[PDB]
Order: sequence, then C-alpha cells, then structure tokens
Amino acid sequence: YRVVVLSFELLHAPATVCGPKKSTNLVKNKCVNFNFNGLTGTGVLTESNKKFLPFQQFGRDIADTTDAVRDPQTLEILDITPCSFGGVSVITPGTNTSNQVAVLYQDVNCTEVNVFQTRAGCLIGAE
Amino acid sequence: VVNQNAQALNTLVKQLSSNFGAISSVLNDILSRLDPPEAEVQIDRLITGR
Amino acid sequence: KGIYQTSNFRVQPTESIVRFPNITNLCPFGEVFNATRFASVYAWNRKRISNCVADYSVLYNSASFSTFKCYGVSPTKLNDLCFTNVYADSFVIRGDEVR
Amino acid sequence: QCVNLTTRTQLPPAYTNSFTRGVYYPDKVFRSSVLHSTQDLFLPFFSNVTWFHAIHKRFDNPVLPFNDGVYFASTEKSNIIRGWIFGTTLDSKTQSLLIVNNATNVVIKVCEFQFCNDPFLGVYYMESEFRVYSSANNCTFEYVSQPFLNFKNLREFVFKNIDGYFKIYSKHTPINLVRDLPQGFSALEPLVDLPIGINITRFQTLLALHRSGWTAGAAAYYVGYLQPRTFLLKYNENGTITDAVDCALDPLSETKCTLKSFTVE
Ligand SMILES: *[C@@H]1O[C@H](CO)[C@@H](O[C@@H]2O[C@H](CO)[C@@H](O)[C@H](O)[C@H]2NC(C)=O)[C@H](O)[C@H]1NC(C)=O
Repeated sequence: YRVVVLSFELLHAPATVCGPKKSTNLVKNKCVNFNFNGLTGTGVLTESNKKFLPFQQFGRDIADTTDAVRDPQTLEILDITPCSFGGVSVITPGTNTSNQVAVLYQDVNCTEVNVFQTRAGCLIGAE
Repeated sequence: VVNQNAQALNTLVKQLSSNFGAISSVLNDILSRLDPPEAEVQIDRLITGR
Repeated sequence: KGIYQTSNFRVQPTESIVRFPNITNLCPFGEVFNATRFASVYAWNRKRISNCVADYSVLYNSASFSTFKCYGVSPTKLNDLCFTNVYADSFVIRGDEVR
Repeated sequence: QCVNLTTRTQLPPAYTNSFTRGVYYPDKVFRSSVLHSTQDLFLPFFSNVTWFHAIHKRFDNPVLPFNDGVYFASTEKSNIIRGWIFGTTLDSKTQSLLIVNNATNVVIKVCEFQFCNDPFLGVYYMESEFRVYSSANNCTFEYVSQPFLNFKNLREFVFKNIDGYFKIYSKHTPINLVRDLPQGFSALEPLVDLPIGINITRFQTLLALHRSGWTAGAAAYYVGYLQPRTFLLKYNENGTITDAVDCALDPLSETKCTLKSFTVE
C-alpha cells in the first residue's frame, strides 16, 4: 500500500501556500454587491476613461472614497457609482378640498421608479 | 461662506473612517469576522462616535 | 395644503460579484502521488511545498484512494485555510499496517 | 573559493548632499490632481549621504548597517555594480538573502550561505569568475526574474523590510553629470515584494573586477538611511508624483504642510 501524509505548518512567516480563488462573471450597469481582491462594496460599475499606472489598482477621490477599480482578470478600469437614493414627498391640497395627491421622488430619474421630469426630481400624478 | 460650508461637510464625511476605539471602522468587516455577541459592542462604539 | 416629506427611497442590489486574478503556478502534486518509485518505511521520503497554489478538491474527489482520513480539519474546508508551508512524507507499507 | 585583495589605497569615504532624492509611491492608489499627506519611512531632504568610490586604486565594499531601510544610488557606466547581500550574520549560522545580476538573469535566493570575507565577481577581457559563497545548504526561497538593469546612467533603489515583506522600489534616469548626485525630482515606482520573512541588519554590495593583477572600473555609489516623517505629495492628472514637501525641514515647509498647499498667502 502506498501512503502519503501531508502536514501543514502555519508559522509567523507570511502565508504562502493555499487554495484557489473562484471568480464569478462581471456585470455592468446594475446595482450589485462586488468584491475585487478583498475590496468589498455596493454600487453600479460602468466603463471608465481614467488611465491608471500599471502598478496601481484602486482609485480614490478628495474625501478618500473609492470610485474606480481595476479588474484583476482583464486589466480594465471601471467606475463605481452609488445606487440611487432620495426622499419621497406628497403634494396635496387640503383634505377639505380633495383626496387627489401627487408624488415627488427627489434626485431620481423618472425611468427608475403623468410622469414629469423636473430638476428637483420626478413628479408623478401632475399634469 | 462657501468655503466654511464645504470644509464642515468634508470634516463630517472624513470623521466616518475613524474607529473610535473599536477594532475596525468598517461595519462589514466586523460583521464578517466576529459574532453578534461582541460585534454588538464594537458596533455600539461606532454608533456613539458617529 | 402643502408638500410633506413622508418616506425614503432606496434602490436594492440585484446580484453579488466576486473577482480574483487568474489561477496560475499550481502546486505540483503529480510529482509526488504519481512518482514512478517510492521509499521504504524506515527511510520515508520528504518533500517541501511552498510558493504555489494547491487545489485539494481534485485530490479529494479522486476515487483511486482507499483511505483519506484526518481529524483536526474537515476536508471540505481545506480550500481556504492558508498555511506557511506543506510537508509531504511518502512511503510503502503493508496493507494491514495502514491503521 | 575566497580571495583576499590587498592592493587598496586607504582613504576615508566622502559625504555629499541628498537634495530632494528618494521619494517613492507609498501605496497602489490612483490619485489625480491632489495634494496628499502621508507619514512613512522617507529620506529627509538635504541629508548627508555617504559616498563610496571605485577608481584606479579604490575598491569599496564594507559591511554597512541596514537600520529601518536603505536608499541606494549608483552613478554608473559599463556595468560594474551587480547586486547585494542582506542578512544579520552573513554566514551559515542564520538565513541570508542574496540578490545577484550576472550576465544573464536576476537571481534572488534565501539560503544559509557561507559568505567569503571579500565576495566579488570577475570580468575577463566575458564573465568567468564568481567568488561569493562557499556553500548554501537550506534554501527556502528562489526567484528568477527579468534583469533590473563620464557617467551616463543613474540607478536609484529603495529597500525596506516590514512584517516579513522585503519591498524593493527602483528608478532609472539618463543623466549627463559627472561627480555628484544630480538635483531634481523623480518618484520611485514599486519593483517587487518578497515574503521572505527574515531579519536583516547588515548588507554588502557586489562589484565586478576587470582582468586584462586586477583593476576596478570607474564607479561610484551613495548610501542614505530612512527615517519616519510626514511628506506632502502632489499628484498630477495622470497620477504621477511631481513634487513633495518635507513637513519638518523649516518653518515655511511646516506652514505649507498645515495649510495643505504649495503656495501661502
Ligand atoms: C496521476 O496520473 C493519473 C493518470 O495520468 C491521473 O488520473 C487522470 O486524471 C485526469 C485529470 O485531468 C483524468 O482526465 C483521467 O481520466 C485520469 N486517469 C486515470 C487513469 O486516473 C491522476 O490525476 C494523477 N494524479 C496526480 C496527483 O497528478
């Protein structure tokens, strides 16, 4: 009988030998959770125009928030945009006058929710 | 006026990466590396600071 | 009559993404398990494994191994625990003495 | 094989000015049109760097400390400088690092070498002489890589050793100045990181002799040491570091560092 025994030593030296990493597929233009080499977040990934230096991996803005990333599989730059959020307000006359209302979604495009696009947001229920 | 408002807002945004005596300033890392009984204490420290 | 801020709108994530670099320079297990000859019991052969990535799933799923046993680690969790180095000690014994 | 050379002309080493040399990228983050403040191990501005010669007869290869990191500059032509020896005892007692650049490839090896008292190489007028170590028993790490490499070339290196990681940053510059370090600004891009995990407190340099006794080619190198301090770095629109301010040099620099600007009203 042929016998092989494997022993694992984990010491104060940096870890060197261990298992592979399983990657998924890359999807753009949608609000997803993401993990790039241990950098985790939530947002929408889009095509970018920034050009990193060949040793650089991440991109930060003035307030030190990550806004660009490089795909480790294919060395391409992707921009990271927060998923939409805002306030929801109800425009009404008095209940003494009517029960009709209109709704304003603040800082949200009308395609992601009588639909009228203002700079204040998207207005539904008004002519 | 403009500069004072921008500076205050930047200070508020920057205060969000301090750990205030916890183990980490990232909620997701603490949640994924520790269990709720003690992640609760760490999260409470983060909440009081913020 | 007026306008009142009643609620908060928030878009929720759809999927989950994990990205990592290409798997290269795999550990050469075939140099040990498929060796043309082996060593004696008293003079067992030792080999060091480091500076590579090792995939135990292909080693585990093989049906050619009569005994695959250990106690302190569950074999399905050997693809993530990450160690300093690996020792491989090989020999040939009697069928009864495997225990 | 160990050979002792006894045709040296005794002379103390020189000293010279650093100017604004020795700035490297402190991480892998892209930044565009930003003034960023970083605290790290840097070479202070206008510091006194030691100058070693190799002229004919001078053959400078002493044992130097490593401290918390080393800045190494070489003003070079005709390729005399070759590599470095790192370790604590530089013998077989403990583990030592060897970086060599022979005529073919760059070899990094972490072994228990037995180093000669005067290790060197030799070039025949072709390389056929290599007397550095007598034995090397336990090798934990090996790495073959691509070649790194009036005076015409300036080679700048930064070596650090933190949490078992040996970091090497490098930069190459075409100059036309003869004796001293040129004055200017250039950032050193990261070159390699090795998870060797060994202690280093002393290091040697490796030169190549010329046989046509023996002759040492006209070469010169400079050594400086790193210290912990705060710098203000300027990233332009392509993400390159183009200027820095040492926040502890003089009062004007401290004012600039507090105001986060290169211009002060
Ligand atoms: C030892 O060699 C055998 C035969 O070459 C390997 O078994 C083969 O594995 C491949 C995997 O790609 C299969 O497609 C074949 O069907 C297998 N053949 C047989 C006869 O088993 C085995 O994987 C090798 N072991 C190691 C550790 O390298």
